[PDB]
Amino acid sequence: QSWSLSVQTLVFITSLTFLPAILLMMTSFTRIIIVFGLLRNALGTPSAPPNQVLLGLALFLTFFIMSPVIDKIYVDAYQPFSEQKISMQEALDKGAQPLRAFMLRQTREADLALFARLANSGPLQGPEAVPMRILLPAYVTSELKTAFQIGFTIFIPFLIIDLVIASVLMALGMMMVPPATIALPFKLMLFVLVDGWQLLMGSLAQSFY
Amino acid sequence: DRLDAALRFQQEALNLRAQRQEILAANIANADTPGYQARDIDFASELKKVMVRGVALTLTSSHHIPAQAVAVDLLYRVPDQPSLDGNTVDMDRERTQFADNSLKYQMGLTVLGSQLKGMMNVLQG
Amino acid sequence: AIQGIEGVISQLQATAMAATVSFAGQLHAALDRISDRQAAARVQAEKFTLGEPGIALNDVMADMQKASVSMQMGIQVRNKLVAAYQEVMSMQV
Amino acid sequence: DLNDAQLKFANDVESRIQRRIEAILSPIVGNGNVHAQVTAQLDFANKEQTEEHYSPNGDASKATLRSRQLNISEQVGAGPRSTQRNETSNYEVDRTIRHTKMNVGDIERLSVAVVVNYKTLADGKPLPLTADQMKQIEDLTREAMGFSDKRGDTLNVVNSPFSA
Amino acid sequence: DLNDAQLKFANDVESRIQRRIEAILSPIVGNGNVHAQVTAQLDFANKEQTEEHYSPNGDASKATLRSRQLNISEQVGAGPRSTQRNETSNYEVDRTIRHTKMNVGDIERLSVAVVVNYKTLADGKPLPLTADQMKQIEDLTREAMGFSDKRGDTLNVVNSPFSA
Amino acid sequence: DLNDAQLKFANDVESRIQRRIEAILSPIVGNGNVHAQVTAQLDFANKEQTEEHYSPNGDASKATLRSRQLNISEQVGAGPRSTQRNETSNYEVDRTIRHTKMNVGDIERLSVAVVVNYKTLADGKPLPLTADQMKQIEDLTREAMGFSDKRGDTLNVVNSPFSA
Amino acid sequence: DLNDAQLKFANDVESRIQRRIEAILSPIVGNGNVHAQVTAQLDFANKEQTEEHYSPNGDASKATLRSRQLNISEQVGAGPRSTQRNETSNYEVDRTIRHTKMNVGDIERLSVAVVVNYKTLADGKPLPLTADQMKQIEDLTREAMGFSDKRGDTLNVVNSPFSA
Amino acid sequence: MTPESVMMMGTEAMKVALALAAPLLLVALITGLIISILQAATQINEMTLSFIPKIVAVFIAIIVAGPWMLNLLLDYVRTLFSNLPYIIG
Repeated sequence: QSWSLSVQTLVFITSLTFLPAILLMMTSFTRIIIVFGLLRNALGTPSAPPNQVLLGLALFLTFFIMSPVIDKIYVDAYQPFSEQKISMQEALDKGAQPLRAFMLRQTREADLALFARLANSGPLQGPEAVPMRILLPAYVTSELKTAFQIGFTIFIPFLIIDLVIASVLMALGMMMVPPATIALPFKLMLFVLVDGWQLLMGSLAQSFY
Repeated sequence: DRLDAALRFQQEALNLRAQRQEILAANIANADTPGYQARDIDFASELKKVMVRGVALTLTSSHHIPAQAVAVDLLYRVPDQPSLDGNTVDMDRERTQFADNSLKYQMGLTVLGSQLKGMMNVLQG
Repeated sequence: AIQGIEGVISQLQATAMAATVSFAGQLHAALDRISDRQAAARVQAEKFTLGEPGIALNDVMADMQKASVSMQMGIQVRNKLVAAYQEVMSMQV
Repeated sequence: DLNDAQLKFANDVESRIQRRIEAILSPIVGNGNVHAQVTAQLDFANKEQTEEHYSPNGDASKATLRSRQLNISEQVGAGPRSTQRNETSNYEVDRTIRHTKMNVGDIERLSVAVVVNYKTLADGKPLPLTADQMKQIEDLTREAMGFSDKRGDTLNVVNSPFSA
Repeated sequence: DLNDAQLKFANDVESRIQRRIEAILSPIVGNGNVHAQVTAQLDFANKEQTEEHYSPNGDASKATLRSRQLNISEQVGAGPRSTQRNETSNYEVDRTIRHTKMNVGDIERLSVAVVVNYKTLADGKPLPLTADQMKQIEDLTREAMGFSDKRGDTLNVVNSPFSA
Repeated sequence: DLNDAQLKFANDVESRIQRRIEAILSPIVGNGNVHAQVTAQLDFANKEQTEEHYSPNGDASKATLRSRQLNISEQVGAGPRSTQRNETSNYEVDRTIRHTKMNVGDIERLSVAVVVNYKTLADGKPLPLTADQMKQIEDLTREAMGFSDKRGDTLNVVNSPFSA
Repeated sequence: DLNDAQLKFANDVESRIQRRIEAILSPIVGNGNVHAQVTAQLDFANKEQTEEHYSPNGDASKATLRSRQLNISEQVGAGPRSTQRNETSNYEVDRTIRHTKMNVGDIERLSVAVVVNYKTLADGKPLPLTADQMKQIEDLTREAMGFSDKRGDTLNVVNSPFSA
Repeated sequence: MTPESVMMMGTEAMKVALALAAPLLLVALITGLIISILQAATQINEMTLSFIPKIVAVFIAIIVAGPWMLNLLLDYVRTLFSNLPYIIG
């Protein structure tokens, strides 16, 4: 029943190409980088930390978040593979289950129902019987919605600062003063004193739980 | 299953040529045993009948012996001359047929190899 | 087990009543066919090496060549599919 | 929960069998001169069954064929005779699939106890009934209870004077 | 739940059979001079059946053919005779598929108990009925109940004077 | 929790069997002149069973076939005879799958103890009952309790004068 | 925690068995002239069992077959005889899977101690009971307790005058 | 993230913002009104004498209350970021 060695090598190397797709659509990465893409907008500096710094920070945070899932996959599936007690097909079947559970717990029921209806799937008895073709796009949709929620909530204190600074500038008759340049250093103050970066990463990690 | 169907005729003809070559070699080996009748196979008829057309035990368990399940009409060559030992092997005809069979086996190999070479050349890019 | 025969009675009772294509399934079927052909050729060659009587060399070589052709076809199809996927995923939306 | 519903189902079935017996036993024996009680062993086990039947085709007269190859050879030289018959036959067979889901709550075994009174004439002497009348009561009760031998039904009707 | 609906279905069927019997037994025996009760063993088991039948084609006269190859060889030299007949035949057969879904609630076995009264003349003597009249009542009840032998129906009609 | 529900289920079953016995034992023996108590060994074990049955096909008359190859060779030269028969047969067999889920709460073994009183006449002497009456009581109790031998039911009815 | 619940379950079972015994022992021996106590060895061990049974097919009459190849060769030249029979048979067997989950809280072994009083007549002499009455009490207690020999039940009833 | 929750969030944020602006805005308004009253009582025509004391009072208000507003706003931001994981729906 086991695949031949040539077929196993072909399948492994072929599946190695889907690494960015798996990372974006199956792991936490999508929620993280998107929030960063909004946070640099809230601070008033589109330049912000460089793009690569944010991407790598998101990658490290994603690895830390998926450490339990990676450990469970390593224990349940890949360990018998290395110790010759399982095939490649059975390993692929078994290792996806913890990742499927992780995806399902962050998946909104409405999106899952939408993609079921759109695939004309039969009556799914319970979460355990949800096909991956239905769980993947629904998870991506819920991920986007959650990331937008977090970003909009993040946008709040900087809006407070901008409004207060603009009101102070206008109450003094200084109407011709653009408040963005004045309020940018105070936004940096707010992010520094409250330890914005550490607080935000802790909040993201707790949100995934 | 189209690769099997496309190469089926030549592979089966090659196997039949090998079987007939074995039979001809057995004829040559027994050239001096008395009471032996030279035998052969009609190539064309057998080939068409193979192209037109056991029961292994059911291993439902994962721990039992696979066991075993375990067909050419042998036609007698018409003798040329009578011999007192009753040996109907005429060595001239058998040698001519041996050379012919070896040649046609090589031709079948060449044709099958050309088909495989063309099929593999199509995929090479 | 008990679960299995319940399933089989269910199968018969749907058969009595009677009387979505997925690309992943097709890819799995093609890979299984390639692996099965390769395994059959390998098993026949192993048996022939061990001196089994009812196996001929020409059949062994022809089966090995057919398995090689099938695996080459699989490799080429994979290459074309990967090229298409990498072209589609490189868009600027 | 479900057990109470099953028990109430059994009680209703028993009560209705009792009433059916009493209904026919009343006009002849008289009101109150007959008492009957019914107990029912019921079937609350969900069963599902699929049956497959193949008609035999061993006889050449009822055998249905799709393809048949009959190679016959006779090289007569009994002498050096050589007979050879290679026969291959492909058949099509009759097939019947039956799928059955037995009802939950069926009756397995019904046993019924019936007691009748004596006959008090105008004088008041409790004269017992006769054998023919007892047989008639037994037959009527068997009819009312739906008596069957496959189920294993038992019926007992006795005659005795009722107490005050 | 469903069991109560099935029981009410059985009660209605039994009551209607009882009324049909009473309707014909009334004009001749008289109002109240006849009492009958019906019990019904019903079928609440969902069954589905598919039947396949093949017409036999073993006789060459009714055999339908699509292709036939008959190679015949006779090399006469009985002497050194050599007969060889290779026959291959492909047939087309009649086919009948029947799919049946039995109705839920059918009657399996019906047993009916009927009791009639005596005949009180102008004097008042309860004169019993005759054998011919009893046979007529039995036939009428058999007709009303839909008596059949495949089902296993049982009928018992007895004559006895009704109580006051 | 669940154990208390099972115990109450057993108590209700025992009480209803007791009442059914008392109901028939009352009219003849008299109110209070009979006391019975029932204990029930019940079945609270969930069992699931799947049964597969194959009809035997060893007899050629009931054997259903799909394909049959019969190669027969007889090279007569007993002399230098050479018989060879290669027979290959593929069969289709009858198949019956039954899936059964036994009900939870069924009765395994029922034992019932019944005690009757003596008979005090107008004088007041406690005259004991007779053997025929005792046999009638035993039969009635067996009918009421649903007595069966497969279960292993035991019944004991004794006669003794009741205390004041 | 759970142990206390199990102990209360045992206490309730023992009390109900005691009350059932007392109920039948009261009318004949008298109120207070009988005392009984019950101890119960219970089963609080969760057991799960799966049973597989195969019907034997060693006899050719009950053997069900799917495919059978019988190659027979007899080259008679006992002389230079040469018999060869190659037989290959594939069977289909009956199969029964039973899955059982035993109930938690079942009774393993029940032992019951019953003591009865003496009989004080109108004079007041404590006259002991008789052997027949003692046997009747033993039978009644066995019926009430659900006495069985597979469990290993023990019963002891002794007669002695009660203290003041 | 129901509409009622989002608005309860907006209302709380606007409370914090207005509680942050009021100490400064009220002082600026009082200073401007007093200066304009003095101008009306003295009959001067120049709309710039109300700016310099305004900015002065704004600076003194900042110097006096900066720790208070800074602490309050930092605590609000900390509370919001701590509750952030638990408002998503």
